Amino acid sequence: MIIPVRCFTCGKIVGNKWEAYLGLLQAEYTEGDALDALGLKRYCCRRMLLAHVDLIEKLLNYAP
Amino acid sequence: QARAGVSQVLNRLTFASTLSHLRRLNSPIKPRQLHNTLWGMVCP
Amino acid sequence: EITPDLWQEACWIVISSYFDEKGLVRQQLDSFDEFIQ
Amino acid sequence: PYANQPTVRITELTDENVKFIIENTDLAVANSIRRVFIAEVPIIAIDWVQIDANSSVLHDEFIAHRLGLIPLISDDIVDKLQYSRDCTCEEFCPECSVEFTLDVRCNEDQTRHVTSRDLISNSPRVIPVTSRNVEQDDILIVKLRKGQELRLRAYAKKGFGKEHAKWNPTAGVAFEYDPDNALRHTVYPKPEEWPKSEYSELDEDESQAPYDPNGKPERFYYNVESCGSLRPETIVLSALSGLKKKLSDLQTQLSHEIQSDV
Amino acid sequence: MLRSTYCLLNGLTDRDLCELNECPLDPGGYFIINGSEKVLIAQEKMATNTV
Amino acid sequence: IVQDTLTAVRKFTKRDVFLERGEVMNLLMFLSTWDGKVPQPAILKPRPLWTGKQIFSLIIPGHINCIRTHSTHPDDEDSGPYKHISPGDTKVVVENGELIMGILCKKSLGTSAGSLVHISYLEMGHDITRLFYSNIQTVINNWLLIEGHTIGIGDSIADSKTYQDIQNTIKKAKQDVIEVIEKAHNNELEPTPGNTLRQTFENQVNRILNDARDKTGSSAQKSLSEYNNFKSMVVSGAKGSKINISQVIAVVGQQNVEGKRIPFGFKHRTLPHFIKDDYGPESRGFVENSYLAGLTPTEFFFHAMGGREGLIDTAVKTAETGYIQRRLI
Amino acid sequence: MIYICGECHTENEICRECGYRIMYKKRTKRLVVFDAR
Amino acid sequence: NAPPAFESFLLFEGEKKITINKDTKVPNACLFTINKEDHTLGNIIKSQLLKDPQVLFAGYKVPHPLEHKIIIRVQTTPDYSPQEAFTNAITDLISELSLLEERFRVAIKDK
Amino acid sequence: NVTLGVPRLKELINISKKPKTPSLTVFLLGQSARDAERA
Amino acid sequence: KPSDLHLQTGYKVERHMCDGDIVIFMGHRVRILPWST
Amino acid sequence: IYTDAGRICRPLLIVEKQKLLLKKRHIDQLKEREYNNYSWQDLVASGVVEYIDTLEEETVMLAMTPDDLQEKEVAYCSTYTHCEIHPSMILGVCASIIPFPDHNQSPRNTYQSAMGKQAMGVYITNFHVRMDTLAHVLYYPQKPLVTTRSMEYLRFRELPAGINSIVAIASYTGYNQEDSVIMNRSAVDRGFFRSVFYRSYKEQESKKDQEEVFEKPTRETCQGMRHAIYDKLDDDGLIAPGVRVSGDDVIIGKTVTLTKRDCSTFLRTSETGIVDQVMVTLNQEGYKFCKIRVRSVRIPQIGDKFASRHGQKGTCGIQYRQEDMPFTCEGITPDIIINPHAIPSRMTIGHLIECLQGKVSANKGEIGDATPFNDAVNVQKISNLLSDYGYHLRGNEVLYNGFTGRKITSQIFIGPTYYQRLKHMVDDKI
Amino acid sequence: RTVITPDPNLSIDQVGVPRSIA
Ligand SMILES: [Zn+2]
Ligand SMILES: [Zn+2]
Ligand SMILES: [Zn+2]
Repeated sequence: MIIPVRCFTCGKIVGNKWEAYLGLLQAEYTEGDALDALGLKRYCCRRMLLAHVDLIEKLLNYAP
Repeated sequence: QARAGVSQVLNRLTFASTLSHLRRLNSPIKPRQLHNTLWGMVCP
Repeated sequence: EITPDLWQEACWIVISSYFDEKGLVRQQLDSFDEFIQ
Repeated sequence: PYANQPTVRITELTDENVKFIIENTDLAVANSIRRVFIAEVPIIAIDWVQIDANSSVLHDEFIAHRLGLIPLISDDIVDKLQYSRDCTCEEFCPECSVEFTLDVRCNEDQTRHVTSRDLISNSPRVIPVTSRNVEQDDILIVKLRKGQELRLRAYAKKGFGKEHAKWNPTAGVAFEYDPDNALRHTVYPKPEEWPKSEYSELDEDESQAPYDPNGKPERFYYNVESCGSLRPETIVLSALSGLKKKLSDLQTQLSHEIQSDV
Repeated sequence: MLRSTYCLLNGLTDRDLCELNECPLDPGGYFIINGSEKVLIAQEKMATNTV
Repeated sequence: IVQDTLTAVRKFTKRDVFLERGEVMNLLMFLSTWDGKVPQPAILKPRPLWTGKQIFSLIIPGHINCIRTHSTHPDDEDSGPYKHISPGDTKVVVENGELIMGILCKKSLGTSAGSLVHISYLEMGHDITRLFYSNIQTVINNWLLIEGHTIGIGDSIADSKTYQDIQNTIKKAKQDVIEVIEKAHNNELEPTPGNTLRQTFENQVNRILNDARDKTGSSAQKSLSEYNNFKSMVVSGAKGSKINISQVIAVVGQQNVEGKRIPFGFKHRTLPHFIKDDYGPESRGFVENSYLAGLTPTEFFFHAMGGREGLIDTAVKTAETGYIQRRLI
Repeated sequence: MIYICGECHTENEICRECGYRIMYKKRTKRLVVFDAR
Repeated sequence: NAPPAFESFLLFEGEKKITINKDTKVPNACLFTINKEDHTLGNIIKSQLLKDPQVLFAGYKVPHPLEHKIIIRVQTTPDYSPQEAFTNAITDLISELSLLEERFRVAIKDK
Repeated sequence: NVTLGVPRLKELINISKKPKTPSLTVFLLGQSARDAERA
Repeated sequence: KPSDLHLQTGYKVERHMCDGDIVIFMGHRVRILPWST
Repeated sequence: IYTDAGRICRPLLIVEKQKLLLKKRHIDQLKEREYNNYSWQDLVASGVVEYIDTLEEETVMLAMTPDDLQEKEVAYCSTYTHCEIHPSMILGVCASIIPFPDHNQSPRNTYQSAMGKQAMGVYITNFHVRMDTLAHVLYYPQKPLVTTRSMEYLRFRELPAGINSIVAIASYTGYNQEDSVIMNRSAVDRGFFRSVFYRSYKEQESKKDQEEVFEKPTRETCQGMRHAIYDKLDDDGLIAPGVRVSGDDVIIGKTVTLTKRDCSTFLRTSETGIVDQVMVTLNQEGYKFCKIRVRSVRIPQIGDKFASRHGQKGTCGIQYRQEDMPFTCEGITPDIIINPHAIPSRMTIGHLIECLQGKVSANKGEIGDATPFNDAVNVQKISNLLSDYGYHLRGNEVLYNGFTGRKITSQIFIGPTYYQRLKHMVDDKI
Repeated sequence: RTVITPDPNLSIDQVGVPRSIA
């Protein structure tokens, strides 16, 4: 739906690293380096961005 | 006197169900073992 | 002219063109479309 | 028949990470400090949520979840508050709660992101984290298009982690002991393929220290990383006082069980 | 049948389709009957005109 | 007796396992029938270590006598020397309710003939045996938090000493099927009396595909290491069917429908990838590959057919034996 | 007793301005307390 | 229904923290029952009761890990009481946690 | 090919008059029993 | 109706449940472990 | 010759006496599909592919792969007429979602292909407008870390069906008895598998002549009704959205006019959710109508049934804590513990490779490859890509204990694996 | 009527009936 706050597994906040991740994939950065620049060394936290689906974009089209 | 079971009601669970509810055959009743002419046509 | 070992990404191009055009439920959009035609 | 006399050596004290080494203790006391960090350290988080106007595409109990997990800056007023069930008032007084407020609507054309910088507190000390003044971009809650509005009050109780896990103060406490395997607490089937760890004193040739026929461990290598609510150092000081208080909730209470049998 | 050349949906692009509260990923191939959604399953028979 | 307990009884009751001093104070805390008095351990030059067979002697309720043989015990081990010693530490001997030797398994803790749980229903009653379950359902269920018993994928890989030799069988299996096709395609095979040249061709070739299915089946079980976690769930006998992990490692084997290797569907060609007159060792179903190495996209279809004939019979044998038993009553 | 339309979004008691016949119920006025659990 | 979460650490009006009973099997031994605690408090007191040489059986168990109620069992030698072990084993741990806190605060002031 | 299992066990519960696989095992008496040419 | 809270022997009271009671499948014995399973 | 309606046929490539007719100058024009409109309708017409039915396949010669089956070796056969595109297209919709389906014992690819229908997920992106009964929707669905190259065409990135989970294969305190799973309650607190379940209600007002109208029943003017208090009903007999309904209170106060009879429509199942939306329309005939969508969250309790993509459906035994779940050397405490004994007799070694591939692909930073017959991903070079980051190359890892802090004598096999929460819930029956 | 779930801390002749059912 949207990026969750706080990776469930270890507890670390990861919910603000999304709009700094779509904007960071405009440049030439690989995904394997797009996350370490954000400071995510566990593979608990990295599965919450690398394999995320942000579906809130497709729901911001419909009328209220 | 009719052949019922046509026009089922559609699943909404997964969207992989909604797909594979639409790509579906139905035998009319050995119709149960897996025949060799289902290479390429039907999922085994 | 001939692709020796580039075949892997080659065969997933010609399928991408397939499910663009036909898709997954065209078997009821050919059949029911031909019944009203 | 008496206690043990430990030591502490610290190798790193950055702004969100404390890594140290405690010698001269048994293992069971050495679990029981990493087991208080992720469980029994009090902290402020949101616990009472009222939405007065919701029009986002997310249902009311899905934003009310995300307001729960937002960490809050709880450096000062944690000792200077009290819990809700030890209070005096009816429901919430300022001695035990912190009221927030959010009133954002989006009548602009462009897609507005409701972020952490729109929770406005009533007291200037518990601001939500990502407001301390590394760019540290804003924590997100909910996006909004044109014609949508959000409005809510919220309170912020003191609690700890044997409630809901939003009151976790820390990230992964990376406890670790005996990096060379000289106690043989685990048995490697093939000793040669293993990664030598972050603290092992070996060369490249051997891969296990030999056995210790009379040994039991010390040097429990803690690596306490904080989430960002507390400072990383004020966890450990507020956890040994959250364990010395609990063991002093026995010899009080044990005495009034023994001596009351007379 | 929903989205086959006679429906009001076929003839609409992607943005024009979400101004009616529809789905761009809805596959189609199901006609609504008294509210609910129905799918004619393929009933397999035996081939004609052979020996 | 659940799998989790019945496997881990093997690992609790070897010679290797020693419990130091604190862990006895837990595995005595989780009994129920215990009389408060700590046993005297075996070893005493370090910390006084307790063997796991001493504590497992404390569960066995009173004087009970039994002798069984663990499922690894070679029959040749009953010679003159090494009779009652048995250096694999098999041969369960429970004298006087105190476990003297032997590893346990399923064979001597299930409900079979001569079983140690069977004997403790013919001597001590039933409420003394229900305690014999709910002790072993705790003290090995809660010792296992010190052992764990995981299954990595390192526990399902052949070492290259046999993995290359396990192909050196199958490269000869597909040779000796070519040897019998070209022998019988020259009228050079005498029909064994009872059946024609057709049915005696199939019995001749299903002979050379169940020996290589088993010469790749005994050399795979023996080659697995002592720490290998599949071997802890087969030697311990808690999970039977030791043919269903010989398909992990070595060779899946033959497929069948109707008891016969795959019939010709299209027109003398089982799939459109083959030539006609293909009685060979792969165009009728046999599988060289195993599940670790993956399956050829032809052989994935053929195992989809052997898994369909056995997937129906289950849907039939619930309307057969669910009907005999409610009729014979 | 005030209904939001599904087409013109214009409230009314009882549609006008749209000719459209799907209403909604216009979210209540009372105070509902959640938990952030 | 699901219990509320705060019942894993609280004593409501009607429970005592500890109830003490004797060992009717073996003399000069005893038994406890801590209400609403878990392995954090259980494993420290088990371990410190093993350093005392006049204690022969220090153990604890939780019966079901659903609700929290620690059972602790102590067997002491003669010339000593087992309600004096379980009171001295706590008061050595509070001398310990008073000794790290005076020592770990120093190792922050060297940074 | 003697049918064993459920299609035999089903058949003795109703004692079918027509066995789907009947048989008749037959032994021998004299010196014919030890030779294939006498038998 | 606290006029009718009398209880003398011979009466039949229908309590909910406790521990220790016996229920049927064999016969189990009720211990209470609070969730939904 | 068949000009016949209702056959079935599939497209194959064409071989011309030794080699293909798919040449490099074709597929360089396919690659820029935008602004060249060379999309499969010029590739049929140029005579490179060909539809082949089920009964000319009786006359044809296929090759599996153009690589190994055109290069002359010992001349098996040399008269190939066609070749197939890629031989993993023989699997249907729900059987393409299984990573490595040539590694599964085929009772388990059939088993999953029936469980793929049930596992909930975001189904259609207009559930704000819909009024279905039985609408399950997860909070935070994730596209899988280990994926097939035909998920893209099955549309499984814009609409996923589950959350990953750090899963360990261990025996433990014992609540995993061969089809069970120990969760982590301090991960469930952060929204792990936490989902909504909608609901709907049909209510035909029908004038007939006993007729009935939507209204509010006063208690002492209408006949038989329970003690369901009428606070929540509005001025006309409908609940405004945003009013929490409890178990068994009146949602539509319909009265067959007789004094009057009573035809309330109760909240069944006593779920205690929130009324979320009420629409009021006409029917087909001209009678007023109303639909109501009472939503409820459903936190994953003990009971609610989970299953991977690799068969082996399981329950939820007990919910431990981050406090208690066994931690790694680096503070990882797995979300889910599955039993060891569920491996060698259910027989899915797909589950021990997906669990390996997600540990590479969360450190290589690239979403992995698990096409069925890819021939380039065996478990040797999954291992040696794992070994270039400082782990053990069979995926093993030293957990510690949960309660004591003792190092476990053996290792534990950890790694993220995509789990699905099914609809066989424990709150659908209580 | 509800699910059975495994639980090795009950003496065999026991069942855990939850308080919404008892
Ligand atoms: Zn993480
Ligand atoms: Zn207050
Ligand atoms: Zn309108």
